[PDB]
Amino acid sequence: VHLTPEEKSAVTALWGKVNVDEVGGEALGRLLVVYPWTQRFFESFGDLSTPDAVMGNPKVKAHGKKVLGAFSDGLAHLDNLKGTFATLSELHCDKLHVDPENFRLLGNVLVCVLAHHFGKEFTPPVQAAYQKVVAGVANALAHKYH
Amino acid sequence: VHLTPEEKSAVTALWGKVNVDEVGGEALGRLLVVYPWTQRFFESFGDLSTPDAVMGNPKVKAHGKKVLGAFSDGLAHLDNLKGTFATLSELHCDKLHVDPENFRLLGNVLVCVLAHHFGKEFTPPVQAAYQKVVAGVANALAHKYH
Amino acid sequence: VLSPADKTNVKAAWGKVGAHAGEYGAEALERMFLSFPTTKTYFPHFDLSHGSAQVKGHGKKVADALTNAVAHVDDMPNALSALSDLHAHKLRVDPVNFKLLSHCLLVTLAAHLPAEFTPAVHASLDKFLASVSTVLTSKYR
Amino acid sequence: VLSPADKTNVKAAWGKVGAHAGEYGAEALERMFLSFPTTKTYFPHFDLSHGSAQVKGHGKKVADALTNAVAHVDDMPNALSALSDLHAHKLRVDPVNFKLLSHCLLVTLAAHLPAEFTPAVHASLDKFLASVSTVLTSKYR
Ligand code: HEM
Ligand code: HEM
Ligand code: HEM
Ligand code: HEM
Ligand SMILES: */[SH]=c1/[nH]nc([C@H]2COc3ccccc3O2)[nH]1
Ligand SMILES: */[SH]=c1/[nH]nc([C@H]2COc3ccccc3O2)[nH]1
Ligand SMILES: */[SH]=c1\[nH]nc([C@H]2COc3ccccc3O2)[nH]1
Ligand SMILES: */[SH]=c1\[nH]nc([C@H]2COc3ccccc3O2)[nH]1
Ligand SMILES: S=c1[nH]nc([C@H]2COc3ccccc3O2)[nH]1
Ligand SMILES: S=c1[nH]nc([C@H]2COc3ccccc3O2)[nH]1
Ligand SMILES: S=c1[nH]nc([C@H]2COc3ccccc3O2)[nH]1
Ligand SMILES: S=c1[nH]nc([C@H]2COc3ccccc3O2)[nH]1
Repeated sequence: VHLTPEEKSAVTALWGKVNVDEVGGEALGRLLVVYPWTQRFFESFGDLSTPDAVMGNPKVKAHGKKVLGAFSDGLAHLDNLKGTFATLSELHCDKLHVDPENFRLLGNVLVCVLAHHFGKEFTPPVQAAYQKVVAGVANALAHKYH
Repeated sequence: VHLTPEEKSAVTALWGKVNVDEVGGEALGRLLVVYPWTQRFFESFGDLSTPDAVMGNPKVKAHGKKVLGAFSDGLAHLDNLKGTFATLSELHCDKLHVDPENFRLLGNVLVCVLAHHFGKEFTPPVQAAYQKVVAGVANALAHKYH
Repeated sequence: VLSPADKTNVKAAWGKVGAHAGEYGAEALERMFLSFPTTKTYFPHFDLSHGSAQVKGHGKKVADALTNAVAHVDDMPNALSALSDLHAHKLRVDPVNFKLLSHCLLVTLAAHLPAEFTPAVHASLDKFLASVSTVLTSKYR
Repeated sequence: VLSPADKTNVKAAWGKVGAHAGEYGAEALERMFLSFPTTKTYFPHFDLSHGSAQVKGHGKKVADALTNAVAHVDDMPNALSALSDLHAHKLRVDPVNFKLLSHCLLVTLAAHLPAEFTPAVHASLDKFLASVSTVLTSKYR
């Protein structure tokens, strides 16, 4: 992706203050809560019929920690999310059959999670930068279509 | 993309019988007719308020001939739609700001156009192959996200 | 909602398809299963095989539900409430899948009726299926 | 449609936002204009500038239309018919854009009310905006 020096900066400045232990399970939990059909990919996770059951689910938090792990890689190779997520792109696209639309969903729930935590600090320009990265990452995950 | 030898074959066998002078303006005209919001990218084209006015519009047919031109390139470099459409990908993604969703729309209207012309010859397996290519091409157009 | 012309086009298409309704419904499904294999994971205990009888049988159920939609164009939310519950609440069908079946309904239609599948009709049928699809995913809202 | 709990959550959020409705509406738009510049091509003769007064003014119109939606949760198709005509017929707004404004409404909400923006509320507000968005693009169906 292409971010101005100001965006590239605000994004890493923001990320550095991200609780990587929680933020990922929260974005994943909100995705599953808010868009119930996504719960179908995680049946092994258990009863996801209530929001509190989804959010406190240890497997949801564990797995969520990996997802955040990926976005972190992205912010580390913004101009290479092509290869960085290349492997994942195959996982999600080739083996799983996740509709790219759902990648867009998750990415935007992440943005809302970030806004939920940084409040007013998540200014329009700052949100604008993340939509950029999030858009990049989702594109990379969809990238590999073999 | 990855097609079985049977799909890769059915696709070119099919394409070879495609009236490249008409099929493109028809897919484009149906897109504009059926999904009216897409008419906003082609204001210079004139009054598109009726289906017959859209389909007979000379600029719609001309331009449509180019779109088909592109898909033809794709069927010629299925394992390289990455670079083949690379240039276009920038045109549509970087300069235009077309939402990738609309690429999906156009591609599927093309499939319907093909079904409209080949009737029963456009068998499920045959349609299945084109959804593949069409999915590839749309992915390539969305590929470049700079 | 559907214009008077749109209603007339959909019925014209419904009348012309007539007896082939269940069959077209099975074909659209076979088409959807093959072009978007992901959709198959919703019919696990099904013989998604070709000449499958379970598919032949679901095609008919789908066409009947559509015929019911045609008879309640101005009612649909009501007329489909049950179906909307099945698909949205109990089945958790990804809304994108409705665009995929609908797209497959149109191909089927178009392939069997090349000459009647004009841009206007295409337009009318598209609006109809999207109304149906929107009612069925309405329990997510 | 919205459950009783969903209705209660949306109103709770509506009551809590209270006076800031027009402002949040202007912010969600500023946010949408910046994150999805493509959306700006719908407001040509507008000063999409920051402190813009035209934006401040459209934010209020949007929040008012939403408040009207809240008061007709079980009526919306009706209550918004005019708006549905504006946006679908005369303006030809790409339906994807509704997901983008809604997503921006939620960020705005979430950013000003971190603690109340729980997963359940998020869920309720999401269903609401999608109901609104679906009514507004309903003239394409
Ligand atoms: C931008 C969005 C996404 C990112 C960055 C992402 C990231 C990840 C990562 C890091 C893994 C773990 C890989 C490993 O452990 O080696 C993974 C696995 C997976 N992802 Fe995602 N993912 C994304 C979106 C989605 C969406 C929308 C779905 C919903 C269908 C999904 C379904 C899965 C599944 C089924 C797995 C494996 C689950 C399991 O271990 O049981 N992902 N994802
Ligand atoms: C898989 C889908 C698509 C393909 C293969 C495609 C192909 C093409 C090609 C070959 C060109 C002409 C480039 C040149 O002359 O150098 C072009 C231009 C363009 N495309 Fe597409 N396109 C796609 C989808 C779309 C969609 C959905 C939109 C709708 C917003 C769109 C809007 C445009 C515009 C605005 C232009 C230039 C129009 C003009 O010359 O006035 N395209 N496209
Ligand atoms: C055009 C929109 C659709 C229509 C009119 C339709 C119609 C129907 C009908 C008539 C039934 C029978 C309900 C009953 O007997 O109570 C049914 C069941 C079902 N539908 Fe749909 N459907 C539509 C879209 C979808 C889509 C997109 C999927 C998923 C890819 C889907 C998955 C299912 C499943 C899994 C069942 C249950 C099958 C079983 O286990 O017996 N449907 N549908
Ligand atoms: C949450 C859904 C939305 C709501 C509640 C909403 C509300 C409104 C309202 C209240 C008006 C005034 C109508 C009148 O005075 O007759 C308006 C106008 C308009 N809306 Fe929306 N809107 C929504 C989404 C959108 C989106 C997604 C776009 C496009 C990106 C958009 C573009 C417009 C435009 C271009 C106008 C006319 C502006 C002018 O030229 O004065 N709206 N909307
Ligand atoms: S706060 C929240 N939760 N989900 C969402 C939206 C974000 O916007 C959006 C755009 C395109 C596709 C999916 C999607 O989900 N916002
Ligand atoms: S025959 C016809 N015309 N338009 C369409 C559909 C095809 O299905 C589809 C899937 C995903 C996104 C857009 C879309 O438009 N079918
Ligand atoms: S996993 C993945 N990524 N892209 C794709 C295919 C299918 O769907 C699609 C939707 C919109 C634009 C391009 C594509 O190509 N699968
Ligand atoms: S032109 C283009 N192609 N991809 C993109 C961005 C924005 O939207 C999007 C939607 C679904 C998956 C990935 C992306 O990335 N712009
Ligand atoms: S974006 C957007 N809004 N409406 C649509 C289309 C896409 O999928 C369809 C597929 C078949 C018939 C109608 C359809 O509605 N795409
Ligand atoms: S809720 C929600 N989000 N997106 C939708 C889709 C469902 O399927 C459709 C199928 C065709 C046209 C519009 C559609 O709206 N429903
Ligand atoms: S696919 C599908 N179906 N429904 C949605 C989402 C995506 O966009 C939204 C953005 C904000 C609130 C609700 C939303 O509905 N995506
Ligand atoms: S018609 C048609 N096709 N796709 C839609 C979208 C419009 O905007 C939405 C916004 C949020 C949730 C669902 C939505 O349905 N409407």
